[PDB]
Amino acid sequence: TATYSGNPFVGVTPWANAYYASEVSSLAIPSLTGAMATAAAAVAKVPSFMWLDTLDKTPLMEQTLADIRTANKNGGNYAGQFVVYDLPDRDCAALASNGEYSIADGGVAKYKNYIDTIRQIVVEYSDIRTLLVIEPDSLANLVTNLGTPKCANAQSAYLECINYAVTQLNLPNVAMYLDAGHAGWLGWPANQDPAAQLFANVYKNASSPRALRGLATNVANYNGWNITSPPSYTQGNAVYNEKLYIHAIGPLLANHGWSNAFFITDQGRSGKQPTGQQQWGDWCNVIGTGFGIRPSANTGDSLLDSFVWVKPGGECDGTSDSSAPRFDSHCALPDALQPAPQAGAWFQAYFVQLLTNANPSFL
Ligand SMILES: CO[C@@H]1O[C@H](CO)[C@@H](O[C@@H]2O[C@H](CO)[C@@H](S[C@@H]3O[C@H](CO)[C@@H](O[C@@H]4O[C@H](CO)[C@@H](O)[C@H](O)[C@H]4O)[C@H](O)[C@H]3O)[C@H](O)[C@H]2O)[C@H](O)[C@H]1O
Ligand SMILES: *[C@@H]1O[C@H](CO)[C@@H](O)[C@H](O)[C@H]1NC(C)=O
Ligand SMILES: *[C@@H]1O[C@H](CO)[C@@H](O)[C@H](O)[C@H]1NC(C)=O
Ligand SMILES: *[C@H]1O[C@H](CO)[C@@H](O)[C@H](O)[C@@H]1O
Ligand SMILES: *[C@H]1O[C@H](CO)[C@@H](O)[C@H](O)[C@@H]1O
Ligand SMILES: *[C@H]1O[C@H](CO)[C@@H](O)[C@H](O)[C@@H]1O
Ligand SMILES: *[C@H]1O[C@H](CO)[C@@H](O)[C@H](O)[C@@H]1O
Ligand SMILES: *[C@H]1O[C@H](CO)[C@@H](O)[C@H](O)[C@@H]1O
Ligand SMILES: *[C@H]1O[C@H](CO)[C@@H](O)[C@H](O)[C@@H]1O
Ligand SMILES: *[C@H]1O[C@H](CO)[C@@H](O)[C@H](O)[C@@H]1O
Repeated sequence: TATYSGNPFVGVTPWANAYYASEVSSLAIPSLTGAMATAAAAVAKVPSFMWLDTLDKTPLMEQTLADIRTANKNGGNYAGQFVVYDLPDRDCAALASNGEYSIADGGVAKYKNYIDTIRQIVVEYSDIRTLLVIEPDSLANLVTNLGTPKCANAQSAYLECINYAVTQLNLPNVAMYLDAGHAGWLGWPANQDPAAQLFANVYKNASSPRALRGLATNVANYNGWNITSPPSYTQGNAVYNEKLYIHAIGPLLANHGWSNAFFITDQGRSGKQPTGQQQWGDWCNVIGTGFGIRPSANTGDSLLDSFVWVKPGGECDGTSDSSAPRFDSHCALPDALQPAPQAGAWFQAYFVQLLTNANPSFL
């Protein structure tokens, strides 16, 4: 069993999965040449999280873990990185949810079934340290979007499902980080305490799971970790980067019963600041972005366990095709790169944008 004490990112090396590497090497590289083609090959070596966005994706988790075990037998000392993302009525505030399960149709029961598959894999592979991000774009909606019917009506289901997940996946080789939106979402002073209270309640309600290390921020977003100047779109919010956000909500977590909570922040698309966002709330395939700070535990900051790449750069946020199912108007805005494919599908021009504007640079 891959047990640990303190920062779960220390003493191991994040595994760069074959799934993403295949996308870059087979979907991106054949389209590139020279310096760009060579720089792209390097991107595939940067470890990023594998999303378990459907039940059909679970066999891929075992395969990935099987690969890691093989590597670790040869002294690899690698850790798996996955995202649990299949809540019923998922993305309640989104103008189009791609979730396969729905509350009305036995969604909660199907979610628990999904979690059971995952626990058995983790139990089977207890020898591998597994780092997980728990349900992005879920609890954050319950803080600011209860005005939206779907979100208000998904509350109990979200909390029950999240509870089942954190308790069932509370194992010695596991480290879970609950998604907590980002500075532009829950960072605003007015949302700080309410948000901190909800996360603290999830922790305590789950019997303070030892495997629940803390929270994940900026997942699939573009905020800078420590930028020194407030971009125009953050006007009014003193908390304009992720460092300020975790340092503001951290003590509040402690005030509400959850002490020793740490964080991980996505920087996979935070390399260029300011971004091309015309409005902070614009989240779909944002123009003017690049790969950011590389995954590492050497954060020079007490509260941040590690810089991570959760949302895999190159995989689309949503389609700009207005006739397509699940079309979200946010993906057709002037600050969104178009034309864009279905969410999760490979978006070549975006990968190229990210690679071109990368910092640290790959070229
Ligand atoms: C003004 O504040 C804003 O508030 C709104 C809430 O009303 C926030 O909007 C939300 O932003 C979220 C990101 O910050 C996105 S998440 C979005 O959808 C999913 C979940 O991350 C991602 O797609 C999935 O990607 C996986 C990996 O590529 C795939 O495996 C999977 O198949 C895909 O579905 C996508 O990349 C994300 O962009 C919410 O959708 C949105 O409502 C806003 O952030 C605040 O600023
Ligand atoms: C606590 O866990 C139970 C599990 O049945 C769940 O239904 C409930 O919503 C949770 N409460 C909170 C505040 O998370
Ligand atoms: C922000 O963090 C990165 C990585 O830790 C570091 O290289 C950079 O110097 C930091 N910038 C500031 C202003 O602290
Ligand atoms: C599990 O056990 C190992 C033994 O090496 C420890 O190093 C780890 O901290 C955890 O307690
Ligand atoms: C994980 O693996 C890397 C090699 O890529 C090491 O440098 C690190 O110390 C850890 O063993
Ligand atoms: C490797 O895997 C990626 C992701 O599924 C594919 O897009 C590619 O065609 C290859 O099978
Ligand atoms: C996909 O495959 C190519 C060629 O083998 C690599 O260069 C890249 O790093 C990724 O693994
Ligand atoms: C990307 O996928 C292709 C098949 O579509 C492979 O041939 C290649 O090695 C990489 O895995
Ligand atoms: C890689 O990107 C090129 C565009 O430069 C495409 O033509 C190709 O089909 C692949 O998507
Ligand atoms: C990038 O550079 C590599 C060698 O470093 C080449 O093999 C490739 O063709 C591209 O020019």
